[PDB]
Amino acid sequence: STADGAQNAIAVVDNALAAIDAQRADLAAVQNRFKNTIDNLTNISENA
Amino acid sequence: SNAYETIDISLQNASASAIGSYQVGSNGAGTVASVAGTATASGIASGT
Repeated sequence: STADGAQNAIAVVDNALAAIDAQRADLAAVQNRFKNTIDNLTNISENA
Repeated sequence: SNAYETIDISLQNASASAIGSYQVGSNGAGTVASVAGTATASGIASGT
């Protein structure tokens, strides 16, 4: 409403989006690891 | 785009019959003066 909000909400959402996008980057690393792993596993399976 | 980054304004409190000359000027607040608007023997004295 009056004094707190206009600035406190930004103070929240800054680190909020920071942590959310950090989790997104963690998931991105996980899935890049997964894609490299599935390529490696397919190659090893074909050689086997 | 940052918190508490604002621009202030000093708009007048009121343009009603309360604005005017914020001024007594002489000899009219509380008690009259001793030399100003008064016959004296020595006159205006030194000081600041």
